[PDB]
Amino acid sequence: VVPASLSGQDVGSFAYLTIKDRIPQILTKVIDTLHRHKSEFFEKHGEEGVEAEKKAISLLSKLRNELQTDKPFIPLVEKFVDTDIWNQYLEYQQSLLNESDGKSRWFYSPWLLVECYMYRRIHEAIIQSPPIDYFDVFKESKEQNFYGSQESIIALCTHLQQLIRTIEDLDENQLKDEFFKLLQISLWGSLEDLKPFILLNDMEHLWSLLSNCKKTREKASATRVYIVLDNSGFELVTDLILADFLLSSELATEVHFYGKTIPWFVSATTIHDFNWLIEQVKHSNHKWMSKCGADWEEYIKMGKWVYHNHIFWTLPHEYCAMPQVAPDLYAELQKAHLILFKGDLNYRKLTGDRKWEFSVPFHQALNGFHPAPLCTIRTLKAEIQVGLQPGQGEQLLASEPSWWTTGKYGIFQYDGPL
Ligand SMILES: [Mg+2]
Repeated sequence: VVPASLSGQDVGSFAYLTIKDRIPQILTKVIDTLHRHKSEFFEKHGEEGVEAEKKAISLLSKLRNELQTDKPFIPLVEKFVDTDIWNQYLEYQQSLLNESDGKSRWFYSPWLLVECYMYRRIHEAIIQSPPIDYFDVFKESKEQNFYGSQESIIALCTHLQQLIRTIEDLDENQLKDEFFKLLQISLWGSLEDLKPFILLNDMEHLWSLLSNCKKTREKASATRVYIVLDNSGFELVTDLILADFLLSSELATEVHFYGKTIPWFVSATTIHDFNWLIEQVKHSNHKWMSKCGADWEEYIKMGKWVYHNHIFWTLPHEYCAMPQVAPDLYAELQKAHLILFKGDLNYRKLTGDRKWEFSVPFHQALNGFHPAPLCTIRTLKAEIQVGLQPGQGEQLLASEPSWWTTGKYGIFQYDGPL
């Protein structure tokens, strides 16, 4: 049995607040972005870039008004690789509603469906609008984040390369301390001052699993670490940096990355962001960024790093449906020795975005999804968190009602052996 989905039915919930005030703000910014790109669209495509820009804006304005007025969802129309799968899911989701529930709609349906539907409607508007059907309405924002974090990127790249020089000479506890440090940088995006906000910490399980694979690794056999990515800019750098350490420390022999097929939840990494960012680091004029960038493209060339694109990550489906909806992806995940899931949306999809009580075990919240040993590295931006000690979440709600939606708290929450 599984609890109800978080939704905008509870007018006191964060999902309500989010659908009511924040999703319209996202769409307005997107419309602004297309407006501000008029001149660029003209230079590159002539009058018809401008007509396409106006066409897309109208459609996104229609999409906003549906949200504002709680109109029922309509089917997806433009041909695309996941259009039919989407419509099947919508039909299935309507089937879950009884007569009294009416039709799937913005303020009634599961918050997870509501948000993923919205971004997929954004993408439909764009691909409906050639010749700008390539546009990434979030790319300007994602490139800005990279440019605004040059110092931290420089500092992290510098730290990593200093470490690489010495790495051979490290004691296994010294290596473990470096690994925990990089896991913490991967979580937060100073560490001693943030340590009180780690409310669940299974980093020891990550160490035990990986160091045993390393000790017992007989030659020509692989330790695969998969990273299911979240954001671009500095957050992706922290994940690239962690992956590099994983290889340089021989805790892994291959790292596999998964991103999003389409622009998603604003800042989430697509294949174009992944490649663009590694390019900028490689062709940086800073000594340690460039060396990192060269190493990373070299990793990709040798198959030590592999980037994967799969449609499932931009479907509305909970991860419990992956065996049936994307069996090839589940089968691939089963080749991992450890899967790291970054960020809040991955946590929501791993736990169904349901109203679990605080004490429910993570294993049970996963609702059958156990491809391989896995751990969610996540800052809390949603009203859901399982695996807590009794009274722990209750105490936080009483002391700061906002605690699990501000991104202030983080977890390393592991499912697997030991
Ligand atoms: Mg009905």
